[PDB]
Amino acid sequence: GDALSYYVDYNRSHRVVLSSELPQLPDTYFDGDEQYGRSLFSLARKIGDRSLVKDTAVLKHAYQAIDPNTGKEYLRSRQSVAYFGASAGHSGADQPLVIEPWIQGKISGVPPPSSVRQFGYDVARGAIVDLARPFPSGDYQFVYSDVDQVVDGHDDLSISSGLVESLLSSCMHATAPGGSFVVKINFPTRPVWHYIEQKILPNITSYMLIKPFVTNNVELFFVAFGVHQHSSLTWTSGVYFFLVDHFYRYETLSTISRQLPSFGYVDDGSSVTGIETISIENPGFSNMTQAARIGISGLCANVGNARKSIAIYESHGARVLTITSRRSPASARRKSRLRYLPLIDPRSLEVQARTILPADPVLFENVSGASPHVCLTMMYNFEVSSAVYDGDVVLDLGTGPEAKILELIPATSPVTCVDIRPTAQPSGCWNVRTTFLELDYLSDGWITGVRGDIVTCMLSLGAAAAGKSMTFDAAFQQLIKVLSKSTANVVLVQVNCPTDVVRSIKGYLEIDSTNKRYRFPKFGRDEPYSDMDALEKICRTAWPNCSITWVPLSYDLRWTRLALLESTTLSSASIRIAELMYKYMPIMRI
Amino acid sequence: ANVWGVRLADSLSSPTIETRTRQYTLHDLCSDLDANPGREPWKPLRNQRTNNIVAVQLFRPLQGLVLDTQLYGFPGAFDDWERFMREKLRVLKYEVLRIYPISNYSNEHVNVFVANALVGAFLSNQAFYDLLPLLIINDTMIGDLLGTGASLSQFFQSHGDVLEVAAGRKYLQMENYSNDDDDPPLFAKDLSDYAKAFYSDTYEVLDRFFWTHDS
Amino acid sequence: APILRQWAEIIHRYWPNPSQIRYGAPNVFGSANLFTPPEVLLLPIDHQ
Repeated sequence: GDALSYYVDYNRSHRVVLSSELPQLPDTYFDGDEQYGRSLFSLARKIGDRSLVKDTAVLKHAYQAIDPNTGKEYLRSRQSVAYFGASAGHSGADQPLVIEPWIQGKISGVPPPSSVRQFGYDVARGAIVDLARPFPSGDYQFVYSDVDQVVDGHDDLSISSGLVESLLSSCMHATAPGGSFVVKINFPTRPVWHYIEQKILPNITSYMLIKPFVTNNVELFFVAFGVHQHSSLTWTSGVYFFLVDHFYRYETLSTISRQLPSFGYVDDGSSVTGIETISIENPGFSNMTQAARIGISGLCANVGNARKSIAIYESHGARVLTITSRRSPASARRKSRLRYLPLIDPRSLEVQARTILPADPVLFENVSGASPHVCLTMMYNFEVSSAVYDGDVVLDLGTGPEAKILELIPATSPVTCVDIRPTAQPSGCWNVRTTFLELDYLSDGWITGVRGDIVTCMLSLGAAAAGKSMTFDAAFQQLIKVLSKSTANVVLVQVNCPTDVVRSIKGYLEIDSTNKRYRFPKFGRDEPYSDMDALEKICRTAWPNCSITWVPLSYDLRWTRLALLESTTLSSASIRIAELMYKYMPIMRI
Repeated sequence: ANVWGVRLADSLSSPTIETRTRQYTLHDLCSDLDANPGREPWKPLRNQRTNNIVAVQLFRPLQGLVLDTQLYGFPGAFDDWERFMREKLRVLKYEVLRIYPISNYSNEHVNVFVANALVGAFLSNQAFYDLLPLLIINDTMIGDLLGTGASLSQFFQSHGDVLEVAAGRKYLQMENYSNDDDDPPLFAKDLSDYAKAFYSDTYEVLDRFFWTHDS
Repeated sequence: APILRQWAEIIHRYWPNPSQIRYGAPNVFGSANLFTPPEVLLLPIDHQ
């Protein structure tokens, strides 16, 4: 799918930031193993040419530029144009892809160009040259740097930073007075920002930086406005925070890439997360096969509740049934948490009387991805695991029959699963005692009998209100009565709290101002919501020392990394919708 | 379920209904000799994958055919085989009508064994005019056959009621058959000669006949 | 190997078929048969 690009521009309101304030790029970026990992992500990342789409987006934003003193847009259409190092490529395009649509007027938001200047050895249309050294060229109002970049070394990157200073000087000489130019920040260095600050901040009236990110890297794009026009342009606190955000995000993406499996490698089963499939031929289930039973039990232990597809095909004179699934690290944790090796009943298998054709293995089971509801459940699960801590008794509200949280929870600390609907899992194999209560998740009086250390109410609070037909405030008061039964020092409850002003997301959920509730058409359900102030006051009354913290799921892709651990592709729009719902449905940490 | 290398379902279907037996009549003989185009008995058999006829499905009669197929010399073309067979049937039909007037016995009983042997003779173009009186079933096909002593021992041999020979082929292999996996197996039904078995009226007397008979 | 293949096919489809004959008088001469059923005499070919 599409990549995420981060664009920032000079803001006078923003407090000025110093070159010193900006963080240095990590040395690991030039590590060879790190480069191989980034290459692996590039292989695992499926998208259209990053460069062409990036040029179109940057051009549209450039066309959005307005000069404030003028009261008119900074960009004037048909101004002299410069494209640095246009590249034909070995592809045989013969020019930058972005250029063709712009020439054909196929790019929305692009005013017709009076002229287009082409440069670059690879591009046949562009002047065939290398921008490594100074050369004679025309003066153009607009400059776009697309030159292929070759650097002697990362240590030479300091020399490379000086060459980039030379590149900027060349851009200035090429540009007309009052002109503008664009240079991609292929390498970001603190010295580089310092140099631009020392000699170039005055030269250009305005500036903007956009990082189009399709894959994890620190490359940036620098935009220069009012070139040849004196300016006081300087770094700003907001811009610096954006840079810090970029570095943190890159670090997280790199760490995920470091855990990435080999692309289309031969699977020997070594991977903790890897396909699990075995073939059974002419199996006899009339009595206890045992050997077949043992193999099935082992496969189940490997799957750890993973979905497994079975095909029975006849070859070499005999029908053969193959079960196919994928092992996982979390499933492996569940397997390690089994105290003993369990056995299974094959009556359903004996019941099976059908033939399935053979299939060829592929690492990815399917390309569907995760539903926004599924994604939010993952965000909540990741948050709970982060909330998982040493030596803690646990209580879970609205627990499902699957109870995946138990697999997530380490064996040493005890946990409690509670819901109206009975669970479907078996607890005999667990290495440590696990507690599941067959009582309504909203049922009462069991708490008075139960001793309390820590309690969780995830993805069940709205359902509880719907079941008891209570208002969110009323449900919360009944919950406070349960809390009176409850003794947990630390309590987290998923809550429908509209911390943000109510805003509906089209296609997913409908929120009612008249009745404080969230109705989700995507899941086709309606659950009420309540005012935060009243709940906070009630909580302080319940415990004078009680401290409740709003939980920030957003700003973190680690729950998305958990999906990657599940080999699940992630989509930004659904994640954003889930984040908006979380702003109106935060988890209360108390 | 599994016995030996074979696994079978414990649930089974056992039917309680069987079709009632029907006796053969002279009109039935005439209709079969007529071999109506609307329901010609012969059925072409096609290799399943090809769907191309490689064999012939065989019904009743022609169950008296035991000679080498090389002697028979069947036409390769299925349609040509049908045309030649139809001409032979028409001529044989005039001959049968001449031998016995239809008015005298429209549905009279005839010896099925005799009918099959006559089919074999006509196919090998041998004279069954001598056996034509024998063709009509008088009372017992077994009794009538026990009375008859004419013809070669090879053409047909009955020790009293007991008679051991091969019945007509269930399937006829055609020229196209290649013994392909897609080709259906005829289980030796196509074989002109597969085995000789002794037919007799009573099992106990048959066993007494077989007291020292090779087993 | 056309000739050899044809020869093999002929042998399979044309090898001669043997038969047997009943012989001997049990009431007076009894049975001289040793490894075969009484009165049975093997014949290299089927008899018509």
